[PDB]
Amino acid sequence: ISRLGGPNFHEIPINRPTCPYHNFQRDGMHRMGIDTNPANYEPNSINDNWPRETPPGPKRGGFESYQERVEGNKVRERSPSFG
Amino acid sequence: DSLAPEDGSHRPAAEPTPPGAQPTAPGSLKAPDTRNEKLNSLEDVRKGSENYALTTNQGVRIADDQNSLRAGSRGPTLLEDFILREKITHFDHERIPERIVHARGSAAHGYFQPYKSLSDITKADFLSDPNKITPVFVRFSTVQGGAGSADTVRDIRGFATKFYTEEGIFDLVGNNTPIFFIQDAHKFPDFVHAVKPEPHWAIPQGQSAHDTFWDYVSLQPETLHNVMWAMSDRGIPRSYRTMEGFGIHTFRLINAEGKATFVRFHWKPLAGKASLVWDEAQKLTGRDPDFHRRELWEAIEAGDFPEYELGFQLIPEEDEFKFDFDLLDPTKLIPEELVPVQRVGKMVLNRNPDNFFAENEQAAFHPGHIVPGLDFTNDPLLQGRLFSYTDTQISRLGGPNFHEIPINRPTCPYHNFQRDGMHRMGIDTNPANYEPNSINDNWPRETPPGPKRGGFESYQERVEGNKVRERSPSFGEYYSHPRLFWLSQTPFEQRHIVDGFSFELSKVVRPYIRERVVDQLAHIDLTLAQAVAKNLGIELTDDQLNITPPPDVNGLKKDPSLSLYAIPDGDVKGRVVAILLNDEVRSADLLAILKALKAKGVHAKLLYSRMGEVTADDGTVLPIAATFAGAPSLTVDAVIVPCGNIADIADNGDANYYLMEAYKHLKPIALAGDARKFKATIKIADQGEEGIVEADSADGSFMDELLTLMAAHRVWSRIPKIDKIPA
Amino acid sequence: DSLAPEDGSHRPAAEPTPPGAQPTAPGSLKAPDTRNEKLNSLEDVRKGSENYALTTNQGVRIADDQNSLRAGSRGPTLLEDFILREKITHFDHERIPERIVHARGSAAHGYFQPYKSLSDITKADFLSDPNKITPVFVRFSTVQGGAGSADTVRDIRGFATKFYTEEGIFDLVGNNTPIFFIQDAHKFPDFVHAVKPEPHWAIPQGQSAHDTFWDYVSLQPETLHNVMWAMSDRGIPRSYRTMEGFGIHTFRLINAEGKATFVRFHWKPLAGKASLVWDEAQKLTGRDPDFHRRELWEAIEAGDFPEYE
Amino acid sequence: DSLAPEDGSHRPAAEPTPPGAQPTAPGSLKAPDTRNEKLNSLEDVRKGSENYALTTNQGVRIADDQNSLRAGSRGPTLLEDFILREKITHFDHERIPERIVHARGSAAHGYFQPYKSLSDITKADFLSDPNKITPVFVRFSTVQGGAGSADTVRDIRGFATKFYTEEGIFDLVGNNTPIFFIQDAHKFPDFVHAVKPEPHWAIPQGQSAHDTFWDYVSLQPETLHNVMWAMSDRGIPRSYRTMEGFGIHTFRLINAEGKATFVRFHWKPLAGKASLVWDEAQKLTGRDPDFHRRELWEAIEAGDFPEYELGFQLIPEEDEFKFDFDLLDPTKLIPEELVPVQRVGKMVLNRNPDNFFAENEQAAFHPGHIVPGLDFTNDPLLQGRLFSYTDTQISRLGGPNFHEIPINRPTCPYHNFQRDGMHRMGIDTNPANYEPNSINDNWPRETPPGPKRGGFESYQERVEGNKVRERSPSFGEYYSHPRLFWLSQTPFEQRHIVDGFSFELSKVVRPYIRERVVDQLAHIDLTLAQAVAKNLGIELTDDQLNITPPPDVNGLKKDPSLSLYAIPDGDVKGRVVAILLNDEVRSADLLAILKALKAKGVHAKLLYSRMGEVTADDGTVLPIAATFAGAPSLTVDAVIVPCGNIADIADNGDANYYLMEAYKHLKPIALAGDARKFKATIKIADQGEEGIVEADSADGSFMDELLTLMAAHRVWSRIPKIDKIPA
Ligand code: HDD
Ligand code: HDD
Ligand code: HDD
Repeated sequence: ISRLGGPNFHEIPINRPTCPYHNFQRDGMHRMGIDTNPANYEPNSINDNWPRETPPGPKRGGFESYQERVEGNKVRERSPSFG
Repeated sequence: DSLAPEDGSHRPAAEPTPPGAQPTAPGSLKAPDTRNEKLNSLEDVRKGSENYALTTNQGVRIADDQNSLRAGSRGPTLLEDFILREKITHFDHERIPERIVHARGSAAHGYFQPYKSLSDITKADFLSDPNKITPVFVRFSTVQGGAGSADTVRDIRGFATKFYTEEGIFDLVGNNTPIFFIQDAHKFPDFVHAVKPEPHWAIPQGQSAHDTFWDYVSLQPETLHNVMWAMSDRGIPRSYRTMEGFGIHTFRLINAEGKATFVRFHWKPLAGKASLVWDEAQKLTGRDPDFHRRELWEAIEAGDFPEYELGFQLIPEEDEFKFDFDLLDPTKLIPEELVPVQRVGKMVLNRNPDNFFAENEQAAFHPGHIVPGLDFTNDPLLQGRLFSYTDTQISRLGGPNFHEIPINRPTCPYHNFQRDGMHRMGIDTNPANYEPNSINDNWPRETPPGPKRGGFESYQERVEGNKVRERSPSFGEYYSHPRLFWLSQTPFEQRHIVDGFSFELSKVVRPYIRERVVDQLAHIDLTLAQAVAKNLGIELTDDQLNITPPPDVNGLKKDPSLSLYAIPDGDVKGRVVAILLNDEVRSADLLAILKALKAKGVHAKLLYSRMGEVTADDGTVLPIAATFAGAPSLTVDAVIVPCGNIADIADNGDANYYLMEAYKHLKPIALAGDARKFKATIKIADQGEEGIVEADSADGSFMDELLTLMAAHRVWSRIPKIDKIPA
Repeated sequence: DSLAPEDGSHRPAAEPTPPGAQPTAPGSLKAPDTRNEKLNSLEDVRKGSENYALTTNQGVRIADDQNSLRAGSRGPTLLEDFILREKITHFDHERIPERIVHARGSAAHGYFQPYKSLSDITKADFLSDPNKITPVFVRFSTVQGGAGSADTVRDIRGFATKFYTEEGIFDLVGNNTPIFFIQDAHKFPDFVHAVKPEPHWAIPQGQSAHDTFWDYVSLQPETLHNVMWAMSDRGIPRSYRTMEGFGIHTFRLINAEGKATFVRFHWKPLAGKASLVWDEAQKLTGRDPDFHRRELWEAIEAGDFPEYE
Repeated sequence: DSLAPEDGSHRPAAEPTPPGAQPTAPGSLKAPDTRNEKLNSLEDVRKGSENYALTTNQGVRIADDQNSLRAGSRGPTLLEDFILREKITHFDHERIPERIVHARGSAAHGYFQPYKSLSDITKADFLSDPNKITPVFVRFSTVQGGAGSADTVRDIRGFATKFYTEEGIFDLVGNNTPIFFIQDAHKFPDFVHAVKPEPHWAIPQGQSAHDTFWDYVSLQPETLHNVMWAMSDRGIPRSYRTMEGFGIHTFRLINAEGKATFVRFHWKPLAGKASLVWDEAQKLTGRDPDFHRRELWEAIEAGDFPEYELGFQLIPEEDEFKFDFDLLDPTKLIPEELVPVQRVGKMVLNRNPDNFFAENEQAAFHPGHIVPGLDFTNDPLLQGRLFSYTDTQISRLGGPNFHEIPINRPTCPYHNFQRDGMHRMGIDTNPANYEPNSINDNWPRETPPGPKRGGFESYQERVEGNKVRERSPSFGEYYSHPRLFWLSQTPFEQRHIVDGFSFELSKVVRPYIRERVVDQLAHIDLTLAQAVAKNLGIELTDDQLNITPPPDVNGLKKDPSLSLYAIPDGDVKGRVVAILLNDEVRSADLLAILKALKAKGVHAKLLYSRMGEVTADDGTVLPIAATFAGAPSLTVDAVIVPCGNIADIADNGDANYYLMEAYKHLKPIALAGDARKFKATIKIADQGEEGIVEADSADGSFMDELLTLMAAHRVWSRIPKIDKIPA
């Protein structure tokens, strides 16, 4: 945000994905992308909810975190195993 | 030079004066002896001006601040004019990004003091002794509009308090309604984009009355509870002094033993609760877009300090699952019938800023700014807010040194190993910029958590579960709070809610969105749903008429503390009355009028058809504050018309309209002697009407009645009668 | 999903429709067949939406855009939720500084064409041939108020036109009155500070009706001419379509022979001159603070294209 | 924890100490009693550390600064860890844009005082009385390299002085050569882009030895004069203390009567003029890239304050056109044989900063920052500079309030109607933010020009001409100044110039560029062009051999003030000597050596093949500063080898190489007793040679002879002898 002047650093040519990127994020300094979506929020009916979420799956699926089991108290503590 | 008037009338007296008696001024010039530790610590950056030479920022005296340097007096401007370039450069870069939300706000300095030590439930230093005075800086705001938008819009209001404690800044960043629209912070950009001006054309400003807002609401039923509050008169406060404040989220209090107590924060207005009515609010956005900001500033300048009582709803840790709603769900309120608000202390706002931009615009509040003795909870909205308020000031306030901006500086010590960053003010002399270090003997050093002056240690809450992007099933209930709120309102408050929904949905262009919202209202209450539907020309279906109402909340069918007006709590001090003058006022009426108002701390504004002065029957010269059109009834709480030469104003359309507008907006109207001829313009029966004070003269009896009406705020019984007034 | 209604009433017709008949829409969706060289050159950065998956800015598809990642469904939000942090980060930095002056403005795309070659008096390429059309982008504005201030205030109005000529950008940055308040640019910050919201309390918004403005005017008689215009009904135009526009300054036209001609620039409203009355203007700031922005947008959507000579 | 050593050896004594004796430290801790008005004014922002608790920036004490908050000690880090996020956030935004040019620089605080009042020729307050002390902040720099680039590169050096006067900041922003490369500011970006790292691959750093620079020079002959200076030993100063400083442009002095006098600013090093030799300079960028920064800091810590004499070349307005060159052409110097430098005052640099970033990196100097009594001229390079230095700190220092960053603040009063802007610190209480105003009685007010404390008014220079983008024809002469410089250098200086050009042109990949530069040199001097051509395997054509040399400069065929060394100005104080120890040093030699050096303020560094200690012949324990490889001969001015057990280091390759390197770089070498066995390493005849001090012991005249050699800086007569020597 300071180094590349804002949240649109993914629009700096070298950083751009070569795959599709569509979402409801708008504005910010030096915005290049001109969004034509009538909607800038979801859920929306005015654009029939596009762009839409995609269920996780074997290929071309949405990102879903591995459901790792978390068990412990809220601590600022180094694990003894790292000692 | 000597441009000031020789009589000295350009400078306001540095003593408390009523609204409009003097020109307003910077806080330190208006009330130089109002002090607190924070205000005193700002003295190193305050700059004067009287008797100083005009200079560049580099300290060079300027000889001619009227012209650019040019070759010949009609020649080209020269690049070597550094004085001109410095001045234009500074001007060219005056603006900073406004806040993403809550861009429109008004702020004041004050102080807080507890009523008793709360050491049994929290080790927070600022709550440890009734004699501990903590300086505060409070900013009230709207949410949707820009910094230049209007104050009396229909919206949620922000109520942010920065406490400068001896153990750190604690920011209590709340709103004027006890819940928020959404449950998880991940949807904030979605909700906010939906309510803000639509992206193609950036319309509308300061209004939720547009398709995208209601589109979102209709598809996200969790929003309905706060939507109900926004649609009620809670969305249009009379003033920041007459609204409630809530932290919304359940937080934790941590005591010296380490016991955690769940708490919800409340601010109770000691001036009582009061709101405008929609037509008055909307029209007031055009007549005075700065009405709340002005009201706040002038109340403080008059000594009508905004006073609030901090209140805590306290819930034992073992009571976590004893309600039929989840305590961590920010779309759910904790009814005061179930958990009473414990009165904890009082905050008084007693001084305006000196420079709005430097102190208000640049102030940075963040709910994550807590101190030992307080802690967070897992509320998924609060959790995500923690990331945002630090992040947003990197662009808004230009960097990570925003705590060095004067208004944001802690008044207690701050020392760490952080260095550099844009506009670094602090010059660190520590030999070390890392820890652990031996070269400065490890200073500054960590401090173990402890009863007082200890370091921050999080409450060791047990966390068990899988990494999931999942809403708790406990948050999946959307209609019982909205119903509870609805049933707790008076009949006229209910009417105003129906009118709020009806007006807003009429401005939604796609008819299907209106229908989908009406369907949601049918899940809350059939009467509400039917009333709104009828105003939209919509017919409830068979199925919609049979939707079973949601269950009561832990047996409650209502809670009067949710209504603005159900339980009397009016306060007339700081209110204002418009007095409509004529060219030969019956001085006896004004004397009685003004004496009685002054005994209750009610201000008056003398109005006429022109500026200047009029002379009363006995020769008293009366100075006019404004014209009828100039200071419309929208700006006052009541209207009094004294006797005298009524024929002077009887045919003044503006005078007649003043009374009709006030009448329509349920304001107390008092008519003395021949001023009773104005009864025909507002069609009042010969035998009178409750809400209209009328007498042969303005004696003490007439004034007590009017002041009684003012304490009740508005004449709600007049509602059925305004329908037939063309105003 | 099945969110849009089955009758398709959520989408505004892509054809000229009168004010209020359809929901307004982004220009390229509302009027897809309108084009100019500039509008065509913006096509490389226009982004659609229909039928695309919701992604992060790095192109990663999102599965659940309704929740943060937490340890348990009632647990703490995790720092590894990069999807949440990107989304909130972008949101957190959406605002840029508003313009120092003229922050409140409404704009539209269009085109310009000269009636005849003006090569005898200027070598400016965009005026060299009646057949040469120059795309434009025009922004109308007030002066004093913020970007969120009201449209029908009493104020001067800005009329800025960006000409995308074949020999460079030509910006004609004028106002709706033929003169300015002050004579020398060095006093611009003085004048603007006087008219803007006073520094202690930041009141009033979008209005010159306060002490510092009149103080400045009373001490600087050069301001009276433009103040006369502001106090007239010129200060409250009915619409950006019914006001005049002026470059104010005398500039020069240089022909191919090197001859200079002094020139003052004018815009004549082909819809004629028309203003509101003060009570209406002021009430309208409350009833519809976006009235001029809305009126301009809707006129274009209806085919009532704003035309200026 | 309490990590410092119990003997307190972690902390440097707060007293003057020689280089290497103690850990260096922040200025206010090393020399707390060294004060000035500016240093005292910085006390409001200086922050200590000792005995303070470690906190967040909001003042909250931290209990555990070793760990993030997680769910379980092996669990995921939680978003609610605001302590971690504040800390990483500040870290993440530490850097600010470096300066576009002169990004690499070292600074110090000091004071200036005039020798006599200059009231007859200037009304500048800081020059009005010999007892008026003006605080200064000086930054020396290279030009091309980034902030992390090396110090001893071949480049021009910047010499910027901020004078905190009573009538405003005056920044004298100069270089170490009396001319610049280009004439008009419009070409600054071209010249700078040509010298900086090439755009495709960003190579090379800190060097003009690349194609684009020499391409530009070859096409723009106006650059040749400063190129001659950069190719000479001027381009590789021994230290910022031993180089000259120049304002370059002709400015104006204005007196109280309104008379304008043309002035060129000079800084004379009171330590004398001294430079390295190229091989040494280049290798030193590798062995110690911070050599100049370090040397400056340690000189000040040792009490060897860098001292400079400000001098003025003054030229009456009537003599503007009396020279062969234009006074406003920045590529032309004013020969001191024509116009002597009149001594004006002394500047002493006596305290290092506390925090480099806060004081050095954020300091902003600009030549447009002048005060009443000074004025500009039409020099077209200066004219455009006035635009750049204010503009550039809008990004570098984040906005228009860069004058509020502590180091930049005037110490005199500054008041005006400028408001807001990012990071605004000053809280203005003026009711008015515009002038003329009546509401504050027009304060702050303009001030008429006058003899003292008056407003700034530009000198009324006559301007006459058409609006043109045209170089004055008087500027179209490019070879006489270069030739005058060349002819003023000693024979070894000329050789070094020839070597500089030859080395740099050998790094130009495109041969035609080398040829084109050679052709330009042939327009300056045939000897110079031939010697460079010979080193590049280029033959001059018959035409080139017949190019007529440029005319003398106003009759001068040389000016010895242009040479570093033609006129001896040696000063040994602050220089340093390497002493190569052995494991049984003759203590008597060491006592004589160290005391002689200390009596002249010359420092010593005791070197050995390992660290720790060695024991002398009498049991004296000798602390080792560094190893032979650890502190190479590049970092010292001379080398002394005492007697003792020479067989210990006789076959040490590093010890032998130490002497070979120092020998090659023309430094004085002194060998006592058996240390004379090292003569065979550097091939010294039995009889001895000028530049090598040798005797049976370090007694008698041994030290005086070595100090005489150090006073002459380098042994130039050894050049022919180092030609061979594999080192
Ligand atoms: C995750 C993002 C997020 C969410 C879920 C909320 N907010 Fe927030 N709000 C912000 C992100 C934010 C912000 C982007 O960080 C802002 C605007 C700029 C700033 O300084 O803070 C802010 C400003 C802001 C202000 C103005 C402070 C001032 O006057 O400067 C108040 C009173 C609140 N918010 C109150 C609320 C309430 C009580 C919330 C729900 C319970 C809420 N916010 C949810
Ligand atoms: C010396 C400074 C100065 C002066 C004397 C004026 N302005 Fe200006 N104006 C500004 C400095 C400025 C500005 C600071 O540079 C602005 C605001 C932000 C922007 O980009 O430009 C600008 C904006 C601005 C705009 C809005 C452009 C847009 O829509 O983005 C218009 C229409 C004008 N100006 C019109 C004028 C006219 C007709 C002027 C008098 C003849 C005038 N201004 C004097
Ligand atoms: C028009 C552009 C321009 C030109 C023609 C000059 N430079 Fe400059 N220089 C700048 C534009 C600049 C600059 C971009 O504005 C800089 C870099 C960052 C800064 O603050 O100032 C600066 C830095 C800068 C510094 C560093 C100050 C520091 O330590 O912060 C010195 C010593 C000089 N320059 C000296 C000179 C001299 C003696 C020049 C020729 C006579 C010259 N410059 C030409």
